[PDB]
Amino acid sequence: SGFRKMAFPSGKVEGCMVQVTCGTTTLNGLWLDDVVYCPRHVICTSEDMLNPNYEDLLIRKSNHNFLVQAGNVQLRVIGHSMQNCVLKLKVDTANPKTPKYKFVRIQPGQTFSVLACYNGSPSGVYQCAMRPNFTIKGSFLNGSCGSVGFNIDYDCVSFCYMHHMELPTGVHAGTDLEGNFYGPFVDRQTAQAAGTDTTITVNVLAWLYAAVINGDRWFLNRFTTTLNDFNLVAMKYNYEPLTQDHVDILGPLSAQTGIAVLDMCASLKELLQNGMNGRTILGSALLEDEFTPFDVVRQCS
Amino acid sequence: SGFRKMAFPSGKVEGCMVQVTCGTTTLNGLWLDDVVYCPRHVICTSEDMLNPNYEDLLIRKSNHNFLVQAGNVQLRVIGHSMQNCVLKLKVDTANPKTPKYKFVRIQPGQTFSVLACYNGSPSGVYQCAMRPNFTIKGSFLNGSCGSVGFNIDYDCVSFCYMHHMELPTGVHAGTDLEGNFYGPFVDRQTAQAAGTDTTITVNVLAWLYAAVINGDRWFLNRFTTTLNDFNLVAMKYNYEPLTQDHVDILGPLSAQTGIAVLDMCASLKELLQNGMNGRTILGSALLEDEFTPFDVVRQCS
Ligand SMILES: *[C@@](O)(C(N)=O)[C@H](C[C@H]1CCNC1=O)NC(=O)[C@@H]1[C@@H]2[C@H](CN1C(=O)[C@@H](NC(=O)NC(C)(C)C)C(C)(C)C)C2(C)C
Ligand SMILES: *[C@@](O)(C(N)=O)[C@H](C[C@H]1CCNC1=O)NC(=O)[C@@H]1[C@@H]2[C@H](CN1C(=O)[C@@H](NC(=O)NC(C)(C)C)C(C)(C)C)C2(C)C
Ligand SMILES: [Cl-]
Ligand SMILES: [Cl-]
Ligand code: NA
Ligand code: NA
Ligand code: NA
Ligand code: NA
Repeated sequence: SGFRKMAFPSGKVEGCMVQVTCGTTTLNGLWLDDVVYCPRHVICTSEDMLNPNYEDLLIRKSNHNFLVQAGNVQLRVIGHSMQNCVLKLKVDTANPKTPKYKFVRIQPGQTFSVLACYNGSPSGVYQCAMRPNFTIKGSFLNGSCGSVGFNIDYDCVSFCYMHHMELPTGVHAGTDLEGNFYGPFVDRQTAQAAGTDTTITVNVLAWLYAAVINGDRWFLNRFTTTLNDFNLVAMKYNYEPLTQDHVDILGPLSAQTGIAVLDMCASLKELLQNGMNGRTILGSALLEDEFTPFDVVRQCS
Repeated sequence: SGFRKMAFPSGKVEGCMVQVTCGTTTLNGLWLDDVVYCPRHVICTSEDMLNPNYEDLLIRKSNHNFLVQAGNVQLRVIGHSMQNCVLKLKVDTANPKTPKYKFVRIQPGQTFSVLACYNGSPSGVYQCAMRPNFTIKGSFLNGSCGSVGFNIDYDCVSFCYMHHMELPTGVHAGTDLEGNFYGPFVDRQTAQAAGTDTTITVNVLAWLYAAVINGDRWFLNRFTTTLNDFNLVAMKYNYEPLTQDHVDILGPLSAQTGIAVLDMCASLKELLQNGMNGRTILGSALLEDEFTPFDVVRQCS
């Protein structure tokens, strides 16, 4: 049946993206009800961003400084406030294409679909994990700020990410829709380091079930281990500790394949000590850690 | 700025997906104007599919055998015809969410976004290449038939794939919207083999430019080669021959990075003869061949 990195359909989110412009600076906004959310550095010049004072910059702006465009339709801004690092523009018209939506803050390890946008126009959609060090390995050009990360539960859009900035080596940082950064980052153009990144162990295990579901069985061994013995080896290879909550959450996949989680931990223990000896798993020469159990159940059922 | 496998936003296509049911058998349809396109084996029982006679099966059906559902709204079928392996249901209502659309037949090597659907409901979106042997490495469960492949040019949806069936090892086959199979395949449940798959050389080269754009330079060498010398080595590793049309098409990327195509061919020649000596390129331990030049320009500009 096959296994691909797969994103949520982007339609409901597409109908929310607008272009916010303040002077020269123009980026993307999320239009929900009568509010446009965007990163607050839309009110900066290239120089302000080297060491901004957003409060100072925003007092100086009036409602009229803000050009919001939804297609060929302008939008009268009739208010503005700043929630942490996001800007909130009250507008005369409520968005008729506003879906049921929630704002959530995701945990490191959870995945989400990025709708990458330029000039308030949907360009493309891909899947990302929130890394342990609170970065994402996205793909963002200049103009992509405002682009959002989301998940869908049935009809409800769970917005969890808005893109702000890029760190050394094409890794990325942003906020929830409360305007709170993920990780210890600030919307200021000064040297900031990420913190070492770990491998999301529960996610690798989820992917090995995907592999088995799909007929890749070669790594399966006749052993189990204890959580304790497994975590002593994993710690050495910079894998996250596997908790009992991780085991419980892997339950469905264990049930779908009839392979106990501690048997699959036996397989992973061996792959870390020996590598793959020139062997692939779902076509990858590396262990893949950006598929959650919830992603695997979804796509393999 | 980063480099991810990225799909077109799926909104315009989302508004076209319906559920077609004939007896027990129910799959997805594409609703465009007053026509619903779906795979023709919707009129089969599990047993008919072992050796169908579609003409015989379809004569027996009347317009009323066909249940088309668009949300909670049924749709009066008022006609039916069969174009090769696709079924065309004329319906009383033209789809108001019908985008500008084209039907195109893609070449092996070209990429497209799959909108994977179950019960006429968009489930997820991913990117695929048409392989040299006219298969795709998709992810499709039972119920996914009718799901479509597309590209977007500005406002125009270029529909090129409709999913029919799965071959040995989670590879997939389908038709254009004329109902013509890609590859030598038939919509019948009997043993069929794929034909050996080659590596899309021009696509690997496109991806190496992506790598260089993104700061992965380690494989860059001080050599050029001739097309001829390169194709003599590539032929041995089951890489497609690189044509002058391939070189011409790589032009923009060569221009964006100031690396001649025959210099990058010098790099690739070395990677095939030596492998990567435990080195990654954009995080991959393998050479990636499912990004077209047109995909790389897009995402790296
Ligand atoms: C901005 O949001 C936009 N309108 O697109 C933009 C996003 C993209 C620029 C290129 N890649 C992107 O992700 N964000 C910025 O330009 C932010 C903005 C100003 C600097 N900045 C950056 O992303 C810089 N990174 C940076 O300073 N990194 C450190 C690790 C902090 C040194 C830049 C050098 C431009 C990529 C703020 C307000 C942070
Ligand atoms: C069908 O379109 C649907 N309603 O979902 C379905 C698609 C998915 C089944 C599982 N994976 C899919 O991609 N297609 C079929 O069931 C088609 C259908 C009947 C058999 N068939 C298959 O895909 C089979 N493959 C097959 O027979 N492969 C050979 C190489 C030809 C032996 C099956 C064994 C069910 C996966 C036709 C009309 C071909
Ligand atoms: Cl993928
Ligand atoms: Cl990817
Ligand atoms: Na103000
Ligand atoms: Na105000
Ligand atoms: Na008939
Ligand atoms: Na008829």
